[PDB]
Amino acid sequence: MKFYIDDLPVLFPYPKIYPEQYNYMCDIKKTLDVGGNSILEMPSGTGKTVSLLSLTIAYQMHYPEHRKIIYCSRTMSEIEKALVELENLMDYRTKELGYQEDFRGLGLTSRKNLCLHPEVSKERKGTVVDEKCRRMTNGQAKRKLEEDPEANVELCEYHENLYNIEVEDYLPKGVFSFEKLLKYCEEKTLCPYFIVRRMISLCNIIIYSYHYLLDPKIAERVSNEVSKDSIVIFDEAHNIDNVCIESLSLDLTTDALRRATRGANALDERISEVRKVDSQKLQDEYEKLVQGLHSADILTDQEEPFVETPVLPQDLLTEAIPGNIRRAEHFVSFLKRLIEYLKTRMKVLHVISETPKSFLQHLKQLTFIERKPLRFCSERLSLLVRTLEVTEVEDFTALKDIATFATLISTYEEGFLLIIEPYEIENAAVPNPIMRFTCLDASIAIKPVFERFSSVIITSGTISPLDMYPRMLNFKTVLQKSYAMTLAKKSFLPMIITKGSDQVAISSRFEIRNDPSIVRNYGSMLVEFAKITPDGMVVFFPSYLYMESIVSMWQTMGILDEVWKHKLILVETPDAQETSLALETYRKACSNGRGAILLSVARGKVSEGIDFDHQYGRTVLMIGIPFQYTESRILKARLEFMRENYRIRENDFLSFDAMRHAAQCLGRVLRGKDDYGVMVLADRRFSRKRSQLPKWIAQGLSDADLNLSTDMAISNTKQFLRTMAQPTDPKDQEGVSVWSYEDLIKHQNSRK
Amino acid sequence: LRGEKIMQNDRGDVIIDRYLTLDQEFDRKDDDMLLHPVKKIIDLDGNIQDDPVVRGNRPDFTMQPGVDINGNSDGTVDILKGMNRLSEKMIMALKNEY
Amino acid sequence: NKDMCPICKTDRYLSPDVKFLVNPECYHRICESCVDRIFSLGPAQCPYKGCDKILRKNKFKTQIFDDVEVEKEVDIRKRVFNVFNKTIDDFNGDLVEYNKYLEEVEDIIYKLDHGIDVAKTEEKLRTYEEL
Amino acid sequence: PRKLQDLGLKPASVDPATIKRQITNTHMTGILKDYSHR
Ligand code: SF4
Ligand SMILES: [Zn+2]
Ligand SMILES: [Zn+2]
Repeated sequence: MKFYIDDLPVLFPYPKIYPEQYNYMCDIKKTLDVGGNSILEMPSGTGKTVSLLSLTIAYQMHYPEHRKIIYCSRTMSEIEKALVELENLMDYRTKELGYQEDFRGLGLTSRKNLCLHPEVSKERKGTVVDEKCRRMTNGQAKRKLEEDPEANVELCEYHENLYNIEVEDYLPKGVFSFEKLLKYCEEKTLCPYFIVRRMISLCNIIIYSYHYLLDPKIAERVSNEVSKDSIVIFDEAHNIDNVCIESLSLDLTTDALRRATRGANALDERISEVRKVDSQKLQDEYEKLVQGLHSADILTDQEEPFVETPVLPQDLLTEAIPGNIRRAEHFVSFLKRLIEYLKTRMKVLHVISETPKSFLQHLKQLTFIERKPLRFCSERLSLLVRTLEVTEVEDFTALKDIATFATLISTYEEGFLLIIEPYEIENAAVPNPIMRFTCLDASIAIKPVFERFSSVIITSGTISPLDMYPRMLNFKTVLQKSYAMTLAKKSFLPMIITKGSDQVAISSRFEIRNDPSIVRNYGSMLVEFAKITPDGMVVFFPSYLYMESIVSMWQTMGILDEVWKHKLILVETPDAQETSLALETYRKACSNGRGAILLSVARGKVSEGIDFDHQYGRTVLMIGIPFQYTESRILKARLEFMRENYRIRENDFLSFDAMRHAAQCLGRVLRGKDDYGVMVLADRRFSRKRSQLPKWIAQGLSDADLNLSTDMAISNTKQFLRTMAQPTDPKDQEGVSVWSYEDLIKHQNSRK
Repeated sequence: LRGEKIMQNDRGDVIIDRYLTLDQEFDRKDDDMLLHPVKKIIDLDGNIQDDPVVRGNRPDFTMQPGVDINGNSDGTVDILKGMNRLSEKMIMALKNEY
Repeated sequence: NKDMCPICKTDRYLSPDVKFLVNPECYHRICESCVDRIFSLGPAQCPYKGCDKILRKNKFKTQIFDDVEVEKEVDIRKRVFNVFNKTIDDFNGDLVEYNKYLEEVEDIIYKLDHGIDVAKTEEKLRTYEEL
Repeated sequence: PRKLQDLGLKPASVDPATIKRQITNTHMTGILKDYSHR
């Protein structure tokens, strides 16, 4: 349809529209017009991506500013979904407007997902792919080939072919999804990875993950290309704090330090070899360093620094190199003794928690390394590696971690904490000391985003409570509200089971994981629900270890045998590819009527973007509250930091952290208002957590379902499933849950 | 094959045990038989490869496969793959030449 | 051959109380038992095959880092910084002058460690400390 | 064994002293079986 807002014409790609979408669209426009940040929570059963793209894209095309749009997701899978939705809108707009307006939309991901090279795309890790692509695209091969054609160094045909054409002609006007982009590039032998990166500045809407916006290692390059007045959208940002924290975190192990020493020795040997034969390169680099130039000046735009910057760009010193690490040999000695200091600190016998300031003071005591040279460690190492002709960097890879540690610890002093534990795994014959550099304040990584950009929209399906996020992340919002879906007939049945058929309490507490009574009760619940669930049944466990243990007990007890009769069993695995294969098989079984049951982790890869709409998801079995591991040094330190700074109680945050993951999994079963399913939370502790659930889920949770039994819950599930199968009366939903064009005009007139 | 966790205490049979190594080869062959490119919509491999330079605190032992005192795998992951492999083979057999 | 005294070959397994010490002059590892028996009376030649530098028992100290080369760098650095000590304010904020000074003291350590010119460097250190 | 522990050497033995050594109706003469416990 094509309806009107106060002054903005927006073309919706569907003939019908939900009341929630119009209200959601109206609120977004007001936020953009008034400027500022907002937190909008909408039910997962109503089209959110289409509504966001429809209004935002219409907003830029109409207003003179023509503000660009920045869409941020949490995983690459969501990027493709948004792009497909993005393609849907433009196709509809092109048909309605009679012409294809000038519009460019691209997604941005890593080389691993966009490498068409037959030999470089067959790797099992993105780090190796980047190194090989850089070798063929750094420019050393091209320069060597130009000087001497006989050189055996190879190039990438896809990268070379781009130089023939101009940047503006890399792709035709329109929206190119990853599936479409690869097909188009393959037919013309071009590199999608370089096409998108060189084309970000020309895209009306650019879609990437949170890591490309929060992680300084890869954010700085992309952030420099995007505009400053563009619209920023945070989709599914209910776990944005975790992304922010991990952006400035590091872990060091005894093996890493041992490998670092080998790399340091190799660098010293290489420097000696270069000195004997080619000493002019060292002098040229030294002369530039004395002047005061940094990696940005020396390095060409075609090449990239060896060590990605680990700190935010605003925290990088703009002064010259301190001088202690100005020369190659002196820097190596500086680097070497730093590694030795780290090694001796790993021989502790008890957990030691220390602030960065204390660590620096002790370092300045045992050795004579000052704070300022450490801040330049990563910057200096990249220059040295660049000038040493290091075509193979397998040995020097370990030194990247050491350089990252030095810059991070010497840069930040507040909101960061260093943990040294003699036992990485408490259940180990021999101690395995580990050193963890942790970020406690999640607002540090997101602070630049909220200041650089004027308008930011934070939206998700299960972002509740909305007050905590402004508290946890230091920002203020013009408006924050949650919508309640106006569904004529209830489509989702949320229930809480506090005990089994025997009436014995059931919980997923780790200390009682190996309990015959609790395990059997959960297994009976799993079997009983599989009996009545028509097509698909998804089960989420608090942790992978709990799933591994409980599943094994079920196999011995014979519970899995009963499940095998009615549904195929697919289990999430640590290997990403195997889990993806399981999802394909799980979907195939549901489609063909064989029936399948998927066992996954509530905090795993499946829960972070994979949706089970319609037949795939009909019953969600939440086995316990997905609580974190309480006896963790990282979590305890963060809890204390939040308590002292933001006055957030430790118990409150723990409940909030677990509930958001439980709700996250709950909301991955509804796509439209015709989708239905049953959501069961199996734990005695969910009973008092009704107020903590999202508003649209709490509304559907009745008082009688606060504490149910396995037998009682099954009876309700059977009755609910039977009712949902009946033909819905159209008149019951003509203008109360779905609106036509005429109905929308009525709403506008009545409100005005 | 049934999914039971093999116990070293159990004596078993000498003749049949000779095929345990042979069955391992078939498992690798079956994995390749089932391995194929997956649609990017539900491609979990790309999600972890979206940023290849992510550096953060390692997950707790509760979020990792179980291990024993010696440090090697406890073996419970193998049965999970075995049941997963069984379902994949059964579904694949449906899409036969017929 | 990484946990035993090179001279008395007192393995740690049979002598868990064995403790190893190092001497700045030549940076050689010797167990405490050998130190007392050979140096209690007075200074004597180092008990090593190819080491003829005299040392005193009072000079022995425990090794901090597990790399002998870094120990030489740090101790030489400590000796140099005991004389060549300055701060940014000493040059009235002239970062260019401070950077040059840091290289000079850093270079002095490099030459002293590798003995490029021991005589001139040591003489250079001798004259500055009086100032 | 005690002497080795004093020197820090693990003793593969133990002191032997530590080892510790370790009515009506009688017309049913034998029909009644003693089902005392379950
Ligand atoms: S230029 Fe593109 S296709 Fe060639 S190796 Fe790099 S990422 Fe792969
Ligand atoms: Zn000795
Ligand atoms: Zn000696």
